[PDB]
Amino acid sequence: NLCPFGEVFNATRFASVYAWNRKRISNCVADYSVLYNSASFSTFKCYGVSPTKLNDLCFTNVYADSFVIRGDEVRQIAPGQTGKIADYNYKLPDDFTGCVIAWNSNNLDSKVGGNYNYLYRLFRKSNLKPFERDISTEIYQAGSTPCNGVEGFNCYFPLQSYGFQPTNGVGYQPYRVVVLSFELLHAPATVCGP
Amino acid sequence: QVQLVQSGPEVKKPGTSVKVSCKASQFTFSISAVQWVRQARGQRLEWMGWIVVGSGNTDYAQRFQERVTISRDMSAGTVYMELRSLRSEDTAVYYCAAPYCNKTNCRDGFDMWGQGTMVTVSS
Amino acid sequence: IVLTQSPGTLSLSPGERATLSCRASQSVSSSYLAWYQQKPGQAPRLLIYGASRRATGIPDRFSGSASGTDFILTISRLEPEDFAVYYCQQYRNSPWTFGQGTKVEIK
Ligand SMILES: *[C@@H]1O[C@H](CO)[C@@H](O[C@@H]2O[C@H](CO)[C@@H](O)[C@H](O)[C@H]2NC(C)=O)[C@H](O)[C@H]1NC(C)=O
Repeated sequence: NLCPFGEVFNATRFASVYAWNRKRISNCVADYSVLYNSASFSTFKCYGVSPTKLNDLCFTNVYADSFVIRGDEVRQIAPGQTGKIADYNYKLPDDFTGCVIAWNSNNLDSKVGGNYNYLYRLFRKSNLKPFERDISTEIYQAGSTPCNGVEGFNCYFPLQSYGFQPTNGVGYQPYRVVVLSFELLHAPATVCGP
Repeated sequence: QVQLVQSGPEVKKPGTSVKVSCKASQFTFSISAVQWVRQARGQRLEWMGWIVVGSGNTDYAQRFQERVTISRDMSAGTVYMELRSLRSEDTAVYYCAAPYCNKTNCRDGFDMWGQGTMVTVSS
Repeated sequence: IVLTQSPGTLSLSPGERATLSCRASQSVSSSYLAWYQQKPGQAPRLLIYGASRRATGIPDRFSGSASGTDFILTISRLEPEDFAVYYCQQYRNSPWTFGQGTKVEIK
């Protein structure tokens, strides 16, 4: 009864970062050794758990949150960081326990002429809470004047699309990001490896 | 120093392209929208065209669509207007306007106005 | 939208009340138009936004009113520094055209 990591790290499609897709993992044996030694990941930055001794320790729930971001903002995915992604699309708590994996997917998601199917949020009234998911696509009000959902001055669509095309460098190349939050609670903690 | 710094007066040859520069200072440039305005010496102001810096959305004039490209750069927090195929009539002042915009909210109008750039195009 | 300003030139003495009118070809929301002030020599400055609201730092003598297809700004007591040119600009429907200009000269 292995944990279904293949369905997470090999999904055909990945949700946009503003609507990052969350999968709960519980009641399974997780072979984190394969994930750790796969050697196909650009970054494996883990906090609060040794990336070598992660197999031994078993937290109750495993939240695998997946999305896609451009490479230069991958550093933004970390506790205490700031930026457009860390303040409007997806933020991690300061005391976040768990690990993050990010690998290039330019040969997979980029399309000739520009893959414009991936969105991200630029505008919000207030910054996100930890693990906060804001998926409302309402018009944004920059001023104090209500404009009733009509595009114009101080009315901006909060979502912008990524221009993912194969001619882009590393900075603009898409990178698939999977963050594993290791949730500990007053529970039997039925999730560890071999 | 909330400033819209602009390049000094330019003397450009006809048929060339000039990059009119708009450097923002002391105000967050992610949320703000920048409009560009034009003024021939002694004439009125014609609205060059406006962009939203955060999302890159642009909108040009009905008569300047074919030689004007207004783009933004968050790395330096600047706005560039590319004026291609310059000609004699182009000698004018170019102004950058933008509402006072904080991290989340903006003013309901164009208040800040840069020093303006003189451009002279002739042989 | 075409914008017109009237009168073309405002021959007036300092100290009295002057009215500037702006006509929009169609009904334009009041909240999305402003008038600016330009003295030849520097950039035009914002005076009124939303067609009825006082901007920051401006003297209270300037004021704005009217609605729909007619917009008005009145200056209660005219000062020699007020003697400049005034422009309209709506920014509801693209293009955000400016007014032709409303110059005032001392009689
Ligand atoms: C995602 O799929 C790839 C192949 O499509 C997996 O890579 C293979 O993994 C198996 C067992 O894990 C190995 O026996 C193969 O040699 C691998 N082939 C290649 C080309 O790498 C990959 O393991 C999958 N991801 C996860 C997390 O299981």
